[PDB]
Amino acid sequence: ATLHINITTASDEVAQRELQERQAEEKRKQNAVPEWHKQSTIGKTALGR
Amino acid sequence: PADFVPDSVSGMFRSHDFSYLRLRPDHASRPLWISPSDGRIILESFSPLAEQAQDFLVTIAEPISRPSHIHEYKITAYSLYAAVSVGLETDDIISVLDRLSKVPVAESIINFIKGATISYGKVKLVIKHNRYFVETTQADILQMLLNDSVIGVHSFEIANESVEVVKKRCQEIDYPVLEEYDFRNDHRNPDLDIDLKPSTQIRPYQEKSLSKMFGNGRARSGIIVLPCGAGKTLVGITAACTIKKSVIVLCTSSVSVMQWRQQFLQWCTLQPENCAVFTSDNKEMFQTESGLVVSTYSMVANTRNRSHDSQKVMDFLTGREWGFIILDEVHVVPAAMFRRVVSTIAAHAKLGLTATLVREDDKIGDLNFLIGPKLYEANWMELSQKGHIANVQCAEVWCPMTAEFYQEYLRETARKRMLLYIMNPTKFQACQFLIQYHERRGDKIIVFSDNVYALQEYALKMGKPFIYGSTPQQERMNILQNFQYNDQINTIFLSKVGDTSIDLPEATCLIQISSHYGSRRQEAQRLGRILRAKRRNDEGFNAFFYSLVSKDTQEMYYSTKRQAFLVDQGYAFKVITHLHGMENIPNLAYASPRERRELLQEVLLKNHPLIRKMY
Amino acid sequence: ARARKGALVQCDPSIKALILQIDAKMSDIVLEELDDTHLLVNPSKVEFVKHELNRLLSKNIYNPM
Ligand SMILES: Nc1ncnc2c1ncn2[C@@H]1O[C@H](COP(=O)(O)OP(=O)(O)O)[C@@H](O)[C@H]1O
Ligand code: BEF
Ligand SMILES: [Mg+2]
Repeated sequence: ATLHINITTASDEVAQRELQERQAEEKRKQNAVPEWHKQSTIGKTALGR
Repeated sequence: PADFVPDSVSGMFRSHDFSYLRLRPDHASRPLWISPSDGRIILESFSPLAEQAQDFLVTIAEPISRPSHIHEYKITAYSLYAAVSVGLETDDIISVLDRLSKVPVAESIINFIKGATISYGKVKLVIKHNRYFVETTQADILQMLLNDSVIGVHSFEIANESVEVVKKRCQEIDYPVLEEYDFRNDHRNPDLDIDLKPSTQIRPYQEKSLSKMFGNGRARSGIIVLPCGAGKTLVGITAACTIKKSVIVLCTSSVSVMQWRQQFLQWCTLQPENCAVFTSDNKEMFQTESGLVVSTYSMVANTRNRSHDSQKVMDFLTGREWGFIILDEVHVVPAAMFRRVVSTIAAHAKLGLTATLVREDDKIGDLNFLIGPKLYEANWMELSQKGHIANVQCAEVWCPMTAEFYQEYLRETARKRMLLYIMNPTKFQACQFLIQYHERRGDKIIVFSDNVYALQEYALKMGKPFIYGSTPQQERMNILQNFQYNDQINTIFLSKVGDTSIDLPEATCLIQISSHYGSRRQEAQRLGRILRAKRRNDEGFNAFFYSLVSKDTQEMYYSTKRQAFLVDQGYAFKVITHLHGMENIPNLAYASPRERRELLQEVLLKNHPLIRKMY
Repeated sequence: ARARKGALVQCDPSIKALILQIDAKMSDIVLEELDDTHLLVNPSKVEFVKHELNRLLSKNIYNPM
């Protein structure tokens, strides 16, 4: 097997934090309900081609 | 009701006003309201003693509707018949009812309870060496049963096929029968040593269901109702493991049997050697003294013709006296002939497992004398909020059928009318937009369609895999595995075959285009495919269930009638008159009139050994 | 320059198709077809077509008793 290490500096630490924040937003979006489920669509024109 | 002045608005009510009685001073604490006429019970979920009555009410009263705040139960003969079995007498019911009731119990209510609550617990049916004996612990019963016109410590033999007759007769006569098995003192039947492995984790509701059955200490035959995907299989597994005797399992499918066996071994410590599978592929039976047989009812209810390999198996099943029978999906045992396995197969205890205890006919009540009453039931919304099951954003899309198709809908006969509005172009375009939108969201989509022709047309048009009756077991299994772990294949096209009893831990989204008229169970069974999703605990996750129904058609009559059961459980359908962003989609099927006209006609048109060399 | 008293019925294709069958069974119902969303009907039959249509639509609506 191969072992890879990575030393994290101060700039890398803050850089890594933003990557998780973007991932968290994507993770939340993956679970967030669709737009049409968010609001009651009655007044809007009926669905069609 | 004495010297009570009716209100000015009392005329609007018809013999239902219950204001004649007075309220007790301790109303602030008592959570229960009781209807003296209809038997309905309204329970407060936000007041003291609510939890103590939530479980008790289910045992004595069938839950009608259990929304967030105010639960609605109802007392009936069947509901009382289930409660009277588990160590409950009339005095206990009345004493607890009065103690938890803001109002005194009316005489009329008492009279109804007295009649049916004293019947249980006087006649016992036992089985010995495949011979059925109607055993009674008192000699007085002989003067009653033997003198019955229908019929024909003292114990007498009775025909095995006649059990269904006497048991129904027992209901009409004062005393019904109870099927209790004293497996502790039963040494003649061989025992099997199987226990749950340490990795197993019994959920709180599973333990509660078992407690209601073993409360007195003697195993009781009955029915267990749990939400789809809640683990009804494990309920049967626990019963077999705790009894520790010969058991037989019936599963109404072939894919289910394969997955039932795989899960069976995973959760318990039973060795594979002692487990035998009885399906169309293999028919060998275990030669061990004690073992488990997992089959399907169709493989045991057949009478006229059977295979030579199956003929020995049928004798193998009939000859031996089994100890326990598990009727998976027990909503089909009261059907025409699957009940024969219950009679032909000898077992001292019978259990029923079904999420929906309802069917169009009145045969649902036959389960009471077939395997026993209902033991435990579990709420759906309660498990959803506890993380046990996923949340569903149920929706109903009203697609107005195009004018050209609608014209044929009016003139066409009823039989051909179904296919006409199921293949309307609007549904095709809506499905395409939803599929692309949901696929972009990384969601696994399942499209149900009872009509095989529509399934093939949709699948070939969209270039996606489809499964239905003609699909072989090998091919479908490969498709199911691919759809679960393969990222390329994110959606499939299932049919009525996969409506139930197929495990899809990865499925999250569900869509349906066709339906089997007004059945309220198929809607719940189909929804169950996405209720056992693996990622059902991540924050903000909500499953989706879309129902495409043509507006201004008979589908609304069936749609509003085929989703009534789920509404009772707690699911709420959301009407979607508009699907935003549909126009901006690049291409939609049958977007031009030319394609619509072509489809219209296509669907409309649907309705001497030496002479052997000569040939 | 010609005026013709009547009722201008505005509706959708689904209702339009239903009215045609009512007109087919009873000729006097529809006087003239203006457009896919506009029909001219006899004033006398307005009170009957609206009431008669209710029974026909009652079948498509599931009323639990
Ligand atoms: N106690 C449990 N622990 C883990 N998974 C469980 C448990 N109980 C049930 N499951 C899972 O629930 C899913 C559905 O089980 P199944 O018995 O087919 O449900 P039902 O028959 O009620 O539809 C399966 O994935 C099964 O492994
Ligand atoms: F209720 Be399950 F899907 F068998
Ligand atoms: Mg099941």
